[PDB]
Amino acid sequence: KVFGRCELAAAMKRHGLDNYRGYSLGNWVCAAKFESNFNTQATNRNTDGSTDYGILQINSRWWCNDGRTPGSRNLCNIPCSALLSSDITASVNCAKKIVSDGNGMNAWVAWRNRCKGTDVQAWIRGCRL
Ligand SMILES: [Cl-]
Ligand SMILES: [Cl-]
Ligand code: NA
Repeated sequence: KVFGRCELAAAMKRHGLDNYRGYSLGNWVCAAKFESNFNTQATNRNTDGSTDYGILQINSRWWCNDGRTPGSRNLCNIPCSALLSSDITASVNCAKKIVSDGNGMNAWVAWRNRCKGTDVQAWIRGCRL
């Protein structure tokens, strides 16, 4: 499923991401935009053979199991395919674990390079939340 901007914002808010660990909702929407273009089915292969999955491009080296990233951890204890569902619950619950691990949203390269230090509230402007 390809989310609309306000649709996703509303779904992330209902799943508790607004101000989770201090990150306002605009940060999460901005990250999703640049990681996956709001597409829950996005996948991208990394140089090290791991793969990024879903709307927040969660990495199989650490966070989910795709059966083909040897020596990888499965810290969200889910199959990576669960992160491609139109229901964002699994991606959101896993993202909560990622952002709490110490580095905050710097774990998402696109957030660091394209959202951090920008007017991220613009991403939820005009949405009925
Ligand atoms: Cl915001
Ligand atoms: Cl980037
Ligand atoms: Na959903």
